[PDB]
Amino acid sequence: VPLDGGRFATSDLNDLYRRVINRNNRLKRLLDLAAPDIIVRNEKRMLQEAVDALLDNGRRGRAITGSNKRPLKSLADMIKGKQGRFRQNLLGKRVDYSGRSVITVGPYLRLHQCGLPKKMALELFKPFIYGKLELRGLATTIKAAKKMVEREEAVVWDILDEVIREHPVLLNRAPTLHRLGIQAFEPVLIEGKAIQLHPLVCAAYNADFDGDQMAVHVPLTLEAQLEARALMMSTNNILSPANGEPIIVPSQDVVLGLYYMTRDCVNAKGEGMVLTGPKEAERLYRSGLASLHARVKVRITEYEKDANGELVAKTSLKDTTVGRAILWMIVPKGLPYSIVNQALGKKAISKMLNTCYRILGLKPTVIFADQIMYTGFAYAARSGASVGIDDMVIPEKKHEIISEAEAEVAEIQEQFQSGLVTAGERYNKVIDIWAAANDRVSKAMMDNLQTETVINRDGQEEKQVSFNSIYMMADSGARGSAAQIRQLAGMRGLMAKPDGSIIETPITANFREGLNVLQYFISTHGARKGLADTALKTANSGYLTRRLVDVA
Amino acid sequence: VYSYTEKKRIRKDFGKRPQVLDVPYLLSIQLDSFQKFIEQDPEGQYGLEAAFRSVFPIQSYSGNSELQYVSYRLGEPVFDVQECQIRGVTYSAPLRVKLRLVIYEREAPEGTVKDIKEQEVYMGEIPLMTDNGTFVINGTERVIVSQLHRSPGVFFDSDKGKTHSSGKVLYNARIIPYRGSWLDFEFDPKDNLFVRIDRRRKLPATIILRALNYTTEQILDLFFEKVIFEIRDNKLQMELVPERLRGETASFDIEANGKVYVEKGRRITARHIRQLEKDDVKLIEVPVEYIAGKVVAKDYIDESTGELICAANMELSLDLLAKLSQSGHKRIETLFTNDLDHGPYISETLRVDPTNDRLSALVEIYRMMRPGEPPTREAAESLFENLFFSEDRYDLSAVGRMKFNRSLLREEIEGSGILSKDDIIDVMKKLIDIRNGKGEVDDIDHLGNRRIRSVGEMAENQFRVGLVRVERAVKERLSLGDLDTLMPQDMINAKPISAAVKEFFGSSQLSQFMDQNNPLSEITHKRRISALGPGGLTRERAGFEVRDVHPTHYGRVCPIETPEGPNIGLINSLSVYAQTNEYGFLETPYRKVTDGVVTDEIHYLSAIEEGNYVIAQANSNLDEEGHFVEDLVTCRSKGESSLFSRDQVDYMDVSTQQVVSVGASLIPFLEHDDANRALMGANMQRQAVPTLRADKPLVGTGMERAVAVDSGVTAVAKRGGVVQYVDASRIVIKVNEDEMYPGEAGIDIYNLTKYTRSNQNTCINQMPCVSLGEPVERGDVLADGPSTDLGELALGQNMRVAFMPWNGYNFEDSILVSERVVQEDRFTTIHIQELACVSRDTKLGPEEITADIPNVGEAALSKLDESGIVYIGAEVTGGDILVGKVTPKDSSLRVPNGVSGTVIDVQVFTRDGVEKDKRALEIEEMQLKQAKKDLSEELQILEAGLFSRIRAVLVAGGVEAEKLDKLPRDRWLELGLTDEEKQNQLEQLAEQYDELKHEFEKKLEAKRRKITQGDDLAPGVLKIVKVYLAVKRRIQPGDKMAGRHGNKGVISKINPIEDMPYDENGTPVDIVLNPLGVPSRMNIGQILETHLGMAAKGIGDKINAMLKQQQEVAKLREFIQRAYDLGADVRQKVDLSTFSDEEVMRLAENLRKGMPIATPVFDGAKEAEIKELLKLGDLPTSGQIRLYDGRTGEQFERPVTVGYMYMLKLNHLVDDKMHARSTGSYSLVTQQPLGGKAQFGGQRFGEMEVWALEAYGAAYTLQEMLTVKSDDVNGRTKMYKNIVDGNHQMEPGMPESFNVLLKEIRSLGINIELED
Amino acid sequence: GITKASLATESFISAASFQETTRVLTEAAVAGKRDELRGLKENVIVGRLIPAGTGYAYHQDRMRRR
RNA sequence: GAUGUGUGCU
DNA sequence: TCTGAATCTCTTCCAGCACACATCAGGACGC
DNA sequence: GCGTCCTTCGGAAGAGATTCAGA
Ligand SMILES: [Mg+2]
Repeated sequence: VPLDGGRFATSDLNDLYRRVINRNNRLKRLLDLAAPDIIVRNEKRMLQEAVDALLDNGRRGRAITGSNKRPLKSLADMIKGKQGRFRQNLLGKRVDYSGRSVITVGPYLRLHQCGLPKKMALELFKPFIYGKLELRGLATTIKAAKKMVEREEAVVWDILDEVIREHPVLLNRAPTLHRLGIQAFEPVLIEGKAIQLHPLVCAAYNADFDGDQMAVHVPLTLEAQLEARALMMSTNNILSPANGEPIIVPSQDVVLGLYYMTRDCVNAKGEGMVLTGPKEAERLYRSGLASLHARVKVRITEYEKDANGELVAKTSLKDTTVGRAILWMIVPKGLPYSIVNQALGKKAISKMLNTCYRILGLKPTVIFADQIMYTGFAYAARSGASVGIDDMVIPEKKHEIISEAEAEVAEIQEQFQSGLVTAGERYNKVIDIWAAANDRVSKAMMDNLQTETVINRDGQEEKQVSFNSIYMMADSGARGSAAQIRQLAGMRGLMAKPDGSIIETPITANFREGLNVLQYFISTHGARKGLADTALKTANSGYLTRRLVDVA
Repeated sequence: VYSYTEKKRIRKDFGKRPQVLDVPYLLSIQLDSFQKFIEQDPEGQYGLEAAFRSVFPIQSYSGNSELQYVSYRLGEPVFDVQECQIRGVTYSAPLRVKLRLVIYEREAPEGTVKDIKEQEVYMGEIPLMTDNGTFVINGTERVIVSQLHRSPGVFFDSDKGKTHSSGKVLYNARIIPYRGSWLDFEFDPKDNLFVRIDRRRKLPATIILRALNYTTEQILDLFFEKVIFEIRDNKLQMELVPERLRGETASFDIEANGKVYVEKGRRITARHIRQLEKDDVKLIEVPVEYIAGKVVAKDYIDESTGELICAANMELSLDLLAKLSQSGHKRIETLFTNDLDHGPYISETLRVDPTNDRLSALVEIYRMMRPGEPPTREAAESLFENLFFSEDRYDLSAVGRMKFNRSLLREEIEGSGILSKDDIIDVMKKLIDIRNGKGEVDDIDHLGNRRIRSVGEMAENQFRVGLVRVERAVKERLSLGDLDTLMPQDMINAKPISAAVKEFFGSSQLSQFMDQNNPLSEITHKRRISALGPGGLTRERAGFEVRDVHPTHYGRVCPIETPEGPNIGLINSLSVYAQTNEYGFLETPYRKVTDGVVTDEIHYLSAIEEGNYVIAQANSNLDEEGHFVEDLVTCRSKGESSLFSRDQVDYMDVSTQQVVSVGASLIPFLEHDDANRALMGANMQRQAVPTLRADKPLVGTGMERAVAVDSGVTAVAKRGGVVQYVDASRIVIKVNEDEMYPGEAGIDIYNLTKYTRSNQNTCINQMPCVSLGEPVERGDVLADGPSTDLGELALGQNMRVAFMPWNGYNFEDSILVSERVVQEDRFTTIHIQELACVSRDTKLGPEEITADIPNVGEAALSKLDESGIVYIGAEVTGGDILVGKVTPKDSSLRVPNGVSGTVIDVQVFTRDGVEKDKRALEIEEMQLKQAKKDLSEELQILEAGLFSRIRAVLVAGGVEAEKLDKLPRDRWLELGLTDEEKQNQLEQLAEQYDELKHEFEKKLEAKRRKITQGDDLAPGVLKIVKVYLAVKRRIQPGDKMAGRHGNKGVISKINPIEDMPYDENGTPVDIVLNPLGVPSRMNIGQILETHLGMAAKGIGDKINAMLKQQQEVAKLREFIQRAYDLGADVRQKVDLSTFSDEEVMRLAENLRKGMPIATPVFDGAKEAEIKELLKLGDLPTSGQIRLYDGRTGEQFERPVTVGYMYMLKLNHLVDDKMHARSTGSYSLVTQQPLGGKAQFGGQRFGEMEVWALEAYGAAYTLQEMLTVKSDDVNGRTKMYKNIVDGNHQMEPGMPESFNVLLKEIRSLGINIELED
Repeated sequence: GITKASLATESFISAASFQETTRVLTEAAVAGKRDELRGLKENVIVGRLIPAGTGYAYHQDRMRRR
């Protein structure tokens, strides 16, 4: 390829061929002039080395280099390896009708929809717009239609709307680990430059919205469109292929909404009232005459298909809350009421979706998932479930557990220096005692968090599960666990080095108090272990799945 | 007190402990190392003076001639930094070095010379460094990153474990020179000593022993101690050293002087040894069979016939002892080869050694180094002398010799750069001792074993290579010289030096393109310590211990600032107070502590001197005298911290900020964030793009001002005075009489740098921050640079955030931004980008830039002028013609699609020989006018100043003010005054005025010549036109925004104002984040920052309320004093009583936006103080207020967190990432779509994405993915025609890349084909 | 193991595209092996429908055709 | 087209 | 002193997608 | 300016070559 100017590109195969031809011509000339034996033998050896460097460079002693000490690739270095004609251009290729942009939420969507930017779908579906512009007669050749699309006239957008109607596109995230990393959505044209992605499939894609991009691919043929609509559609991908558990599970905001909704405290705006149905509960909540966490008696007509597919109604009067009654308006007919009459976390509504799919089918499950997402977002917005600095309640007995463990460690040191244990057992016993102390502190702070709600029953004081925001989003399974929440108000514990060894000394402070100029240095060991482990040891786990795929 | 850059908006500090050492100059490593490299060293220790003397004097091959160095001089650069960046040539200074060629007289090795001649020969051209540490190499600014590599010396590694698969830990000693060959010694699983030169192959170290001209008896003398067997009347007794009986088994009954001490089979404990010592005996009885397990040291030859009986290093036996008894050798010497301590490793190495003498050892060494050649004696001897015993092919540096002589526990640290026999002997001895058990290995990751090679040392090394090549050329040429005609320029070639220096500065692994999109990015790129590069370790061959943070990184390398991805831990960042030792090692200040008093004298302790003392910690309480208030203070003694008494300590950390870098010390409440979130916050803070209007952080750290001043983007005053004239593009300072020099006094003009393009296409533009007639001191900011607010690093905007879920628009990590944020253009940024239109004279005739474009109407040619270029100021959009270029049969330069802009600059560079175009002539004329006007204007300014100073001298000694004004200003210097020294001052000022006039004239002539110059270009280009666009990227859904605690986010919706939540005062919330992001990733510092910003804005709101209705100064002063007095025990202690009742009105006006707060890194504010500052306003102490829904008008049924968080805008803009591609351009060798966004390219459907389609069973989709819109060619066009034919059907063929694979296999000896 | 069981298959194309391309192709050239295009990687490389999902019926028709 | 460096999300 | 067991030595492998920047491409010597 | 040309340094695993030892 000619570059800017009179020079030429630095090709490696051409350089190797020139070397081989030079050696061959020199040997041919020496074979005609009857050169001395040592000279002709040395030239034959040089020809052999040149041919070896051309066929597979580097397999001999020293690989010859072109410029600035880098070995030029031979006829084998461009057929083997990760950058050869097998893994780079045959097992995976670059494709036309493809795009790339960042992703945003757009939670107004449905499970079979995504948002294509208006200026991206015009460039992806460009031949499809050409075809319909020529069909409708607005253009007579391909160049007139090309210029019309380039100018972006007012009629081009209607053609784009007509051609994008039921033409599903494939959204693929960069690491396509499992088969749910590629899914088909019916595009919904939006104004912007970001691909809005339905919040339910984010778990399947493992895609948050902190700056990651997804690739759009356009199925062209009728067979490809029908494969995208019947196989790769996000509607037909509600179960993980690894285990039969559902994969479009509400996560980290819908679960918080459904946990704040389906919950009870022992008081309300109105608690002793008895209602005539879920519509009455919604009307009372919206009118402000009853709290969402009341304990009322609603009259609910639940259906059951215990017969051969016949839904027989059974009307009763159950002791529920207002929030659970409001949520019951979206549960499809056929499911028992004893799935919302509890504090719904993430596992609870995952089980709810699983049993809905196993009892009713696919279409009610998809509609139920959409309605669950909508009513989770709405009632999480309507709650203001914030997080403050007073929500991380420090227990009042952590330092006593610290003192007990440090006394135990002092006794361990006195036993070790005397000669009771060696230096390989002192490590283990100090790790064990500090891990026990950390668990005791975690249990103490969890007991101080989960139940610390003394509220009157309209009479005297009573105990209930806490409405603390940290505990709410920890118990609901939204985002957190005992470890991360423990490190906020309990004690952080002890770290792990990149090699795998556990740190001898523990950190006795949490992320609500400060950290020392030294405790932070200790924590940095584990923090750098965590970030090096991904970028340096996901290679030997992508290798595992590559040579698992290539064997099966 | 406070300077006027501080008594204008003074930041409230919550720092509890005082600072005894201010933050040093940040970019003081580059500026010091290049100063060492570039300056004149009369001694010749470092720099170019140490590079010429290391090579020169250069002689011929004893050809009675020499060439020697005298001195070197750097001339003025041809263009300054601004002109070098405009044109695109290196900002460099020519190297004018005075050489001197001397050829002696015949038959006189030391006598007189035939002639002595000397001249300054121009060789090479070294790039100079700017005042900020940046190099301008090809118009672009480069930064030469420092390098963390192993120091030269001897390192005893371990190779522990996994070798030999038996668990036996080997031992090896590596002698790494700064320049030369390695001398790796290592052990064998059978306990042998194998030397290994340049890692080629093992052979016994005794080969090198004999190569050092040592006999076997001498070797055994070196590595062993003798035990004596004597011939006596009978029984052949042995001499006994009682210490040799430590820890073994008695082979027989030990006795001396008759009585038996130790019986047979007993253990010789310490009691037996001490009792033998108290017996004071030397001789014991020994059975003859005991000497069967001994080895003779010295050879024994017959006393009768002279024949050798036993040679050196051979076993003894009963027959050998019998043959020795009959000879008459009364003294027998053996080796003390203990089983555990004094192992016989050298003896076994000698037994496995095949060589026998110096000649054969040299032959074997030559065969190892250079195989395939018959070795001769002289060549082998020359090679071995050249390996590690010549100053030309081997050189331990001064630091290498220091480490070498300190590792072996020697006394003197200076020494020869070459190796000696004693050095090799002691290295082998120490390796043997480490094998024995005495002594221990050392870790490579220790900062006491790793140096820093900054810009100066690395640049000096390549200059040495250039000089070596030049002197090799001279050596080749100096023996073939036609004498009496050779000037000292015909043999010096300037091409090797210039080529080497250009290769280093332009294309290297550490000559990195500068990351410049805010002052923080450049100030952390210059202060970067990269373990990669030449002489370092590759990413692939990097272990998990090198990536890890060593305990010796405390105070020298930041633990929490390292880039994620392929190189984490190899790109360490320098600490705030970290310095560089005289040898290159890292060191950190420490307050020296006496018996009980913490003094203020700071000592810079290296990484090896730190493990000797016990050093206290910065957060240790003192009481007004340097006494620790508590008996036990937490200290770190030797890489392991524990509680120590107040008497044992002898040092103390300077401040809590000394462990973190300059980037991680700008994060408020760092001690509350998880360190992963700290790393992400530091990186994102480095990534921020400067906004339209700079906005200070309400919650800061106090290091914003240091980064703002020390980065260089702010025009900091050099000499204090009064602002005489402040313009939007310049500042003129009337210097005070105190700081004005007697001669050449004048005034100083600061020319600001207006809108110009940075490396990352951002806009760096200075604007004044001072007023007209405002007093300014020395070292206070005058012009705010990019993302700077009154000399304070401001990388974002104070956003009123709320942590609550809002209908799923902040679902995972998204941010919901109010429409008021985009209405106020808070996050709107300027992105100046250039476009070039090179006109290359190709075949069929050259090209043109004419304004008539074929097949194009006048709509696209309306904005073009008659010369074909676009007008400056045109609001061009994507697809418009900027420069109309036509190739000999249209290839005009067009704006890239999807970006608007505004042409702010056009630069036309024309090759000398092409006449000109009228637009180039207009640009040249306007530039000439501006260049004359600026010089005349500066002359007028500092000449009016000079005449004012003349008048100020005239007032002393008989002034007549009435005649002064009416007299023309020409005759103002010789007026009424006596002939005292004041008349001499007047005469000196008059001469200075004349010199300034002449200098202005000559620089005007030079500028005219430079503007009317040629500006030669690449071979084969006629003229280049560079058009500069200027886009204003408003915020939009899709682009990343982030905080300072590693909480990233992509905006999902620009919500209207009336839909955002509002409090009971009706104030809408600008940003709604997601609460659940805080617990999962423990970045609790963002909530504390939110609360503290809420308190700061509450104080600002109270001040604004008191100021809106004009109240007296007393109430404002009282409230501001209350605000600055809040705290437990702060270091601030600011008294408003000293303010002049008008300096406090400026302060109140600057505080009405919210009082800035300083929250130090590990000495920040506490929650009690945050709550008290909340109480100072009217806000609730819990930090949570009541928000009502924007649209439904009903309250959220819980208090939500509302406050002012400092949100940034990372330059991962969505419009720079959106891409789409239909049928376009394809590759060349394999007919596949191209890759990239700059090129119109399609996304790669990689190997892992094919398994995803195979899993679904989608076979038609996959087939069209890899054939129809891919490698296949005919089906690719048939599919396009079908798609624009109303028919969605494919007729696939075969991918072209498979035919390429078949042809590439057939190009080998392999025949591959498809059957029928 | 998953490496040896994939490198010792009957199709030299899959083995060559997986790992050790030189060693697989050398043995294939010496032994004169003949690939039958039976797997999924082989049909992906060649440029056909995989015999896995919607192409399975077509591949059955093609196999029983001859 | 390949190198070298920096960077984003996993 | 022949043949399994052990050791030595050579070989091949080390995730995915994407973005930005610069530099190279024969450079020495004859003409 | 045109223009023809002739360093060393990770690390686990596997295979195939020596080399041992041991009956
Ligand atoms: Mg992500």
